[PDB]
Amino acid sequence: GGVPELTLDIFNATYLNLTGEIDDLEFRSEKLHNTTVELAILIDNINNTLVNL
Amino acid sequence: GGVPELTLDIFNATYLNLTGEIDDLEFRSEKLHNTTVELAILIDNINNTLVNL
Amino acid sequence: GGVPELTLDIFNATYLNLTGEIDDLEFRSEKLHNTTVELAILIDNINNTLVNL
Amino acid sequence: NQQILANAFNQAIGNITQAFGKVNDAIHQTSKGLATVAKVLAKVQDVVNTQGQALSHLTVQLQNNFQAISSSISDIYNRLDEL
Amino acid sequence: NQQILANAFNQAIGNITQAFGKVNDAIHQTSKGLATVAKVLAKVQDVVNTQGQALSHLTVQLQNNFQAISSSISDIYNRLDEL
Amino acid sequence: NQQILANAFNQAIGNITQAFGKVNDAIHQTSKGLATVAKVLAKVQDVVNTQGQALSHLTVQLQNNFQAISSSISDIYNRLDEL
Repeated sequence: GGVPELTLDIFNATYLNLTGEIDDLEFRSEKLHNTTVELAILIDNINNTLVNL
Repeated sequence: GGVPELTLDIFNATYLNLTGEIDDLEFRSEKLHNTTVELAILIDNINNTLVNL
Repeated sequence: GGVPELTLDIFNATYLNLTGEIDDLEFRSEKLHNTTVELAILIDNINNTLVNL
Repeated sequence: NQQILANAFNQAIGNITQAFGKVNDAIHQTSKGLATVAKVLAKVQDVVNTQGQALSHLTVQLQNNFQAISSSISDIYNRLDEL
Repeated sequence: NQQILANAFNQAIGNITQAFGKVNDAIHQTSKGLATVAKVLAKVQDVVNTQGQALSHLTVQLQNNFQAISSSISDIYNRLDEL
Repeated sequence: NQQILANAFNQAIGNITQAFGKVNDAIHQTSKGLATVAKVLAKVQDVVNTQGQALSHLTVQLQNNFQAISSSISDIYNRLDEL
């Protein structure tokens, strides 16, 4: 018996970078929030147009 | 030759627990569904206000 | 001293297949886009009904 | 003038109902989208956690193995030195 | 009265169009959001799967290595006992 | 006729405001949903990256270990052959 073959593949990690996407999501979620505020305004405005004849 | 240094770092796993978020998503998806049902009602109601003069 | 017990559990990978979901998302995102185009049309149509008496 | 206004109103209403219908479709789509995300998460959690667990267990096993190997080598050298 | 109603209608219409515009913006945002999610998934799938594959391959390799080491040690002890 | 139209308008308006309210609720829900996704991503990124890093480091360590073991075995055989 001789020296055994002990091969081992080095794993070279590919890192998951999601910060841009993050982020992009964050931006969408706050844009939707701001839309809710504006829409509340516009809704009360539509309510103000009820006629009293 | 002596005994070789064979160090090996134990990996202590951090478990990903997404059940709250899950869940929160689930809740949003069903709230949006319920909104669709209410909106169908309100749409037919707006349709009922067509005048026939 | 004898031969040491060197057990090693083979890890049998379960592959994450997200292509259907992908995909389903893709489909939703384009349906929402198409909705934006139709809604732009309908909005200009509502704007055309302003009376000039 | 009154008929004109009435006609305008009716036109507006039809268009408004159509617009709301489109928005409803969009809401439906969003609902579906979020549910899909929720499902995907479950899958990822499981695979990821499984992998982490295996990795952890693997290192424990490896530590044991290497410890045993070290002991074995030490004993071998003792025997060799006695020879 | 008729002019009043007409004015009310016009005001309502303007506001209604604005409201629909805002909702359209929101829908656009949602569309973008879902697409981003779709992209993220691709990335995660790939990294996660790659990691799993590597881990699996790693264990196979390790099993082979340890088997060879065990054989080697056995042979060494045979030689030592013959000595 | 004019009162009729006026009544229709008012009814339409009430319903329209209610509809917009519902859509606003939906938009709010969507906002929340996207933020949750954003948070989840952070978590996944971290765990996944940590796992990858550990795996990489683990293989480097293993390579070192096996290299040392190979050297050791070679030396042992040299000693045995000298015996």
